[PDB]
Amino acid sequence: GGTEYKLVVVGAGGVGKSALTIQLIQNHFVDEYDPTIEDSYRKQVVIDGETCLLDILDTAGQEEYSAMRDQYMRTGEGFLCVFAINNTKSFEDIHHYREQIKRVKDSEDVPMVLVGNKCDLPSRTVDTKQAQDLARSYGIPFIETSAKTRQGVDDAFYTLVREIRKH
Ligand SMILES: Nc1nc2c(ncn2[C@@H]2O[C@H](COP(=O)(O)OP(=O)(O)NP(=O)(O)O)[C@@H](O)[C@H]2O)c(=O)[nH]1
Ligand code: NA
Repeated sequence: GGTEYKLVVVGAGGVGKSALTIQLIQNHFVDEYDPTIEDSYRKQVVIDGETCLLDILDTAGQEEYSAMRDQYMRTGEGFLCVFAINNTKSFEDIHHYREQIKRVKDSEDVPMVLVGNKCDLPSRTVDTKQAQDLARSYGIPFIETSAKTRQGVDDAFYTLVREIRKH
């Protein structure tokens, strides 16, 4: 079959995991999203001239520690770790998501991208420099996004695929 990349989107409640997923897949911004038991979506894209299938797995609605969250992390080949640039707590939580991924994968070297979403909103509390320093510590890219204005959305997911392809 065509090459498929299972990309898992993680982050604190309300950061925009689902809006990012739906913007990528459907090309629409949602004002609200109700997670279900399984929220995954597939779409063909071309990245660096190579066609592939993205299967996006959204962890929205999963509890912080649960069998289904672990199953999603076991299945994922790459991870978007999302915070919101107007919510400091969601940025402080990033280390937690990275630790959970490293635990489930039993590895320090897992394809990941740090995503700072909601860059369109006025009340920024996290600087790009802060996010870049965290990303540098983890050895991963940082991408700023807005699911609303569409800034950076493709870049975040496509960068994650590039990270998977480098391993
Ligand atoms: N202005 C703005 N609002 C956004 C952005 N991304 C998401 N939102 C809004 O933020 C709220 C939460 O988004 P949602 O995608 O449900 O976040 P989530 O991380 O999946 N939440 P949960 O894990 O609680 O289900 C929604 O009202 C959505 O419209 C963005 O980039 N900009
Ligand atoms: Na899109």
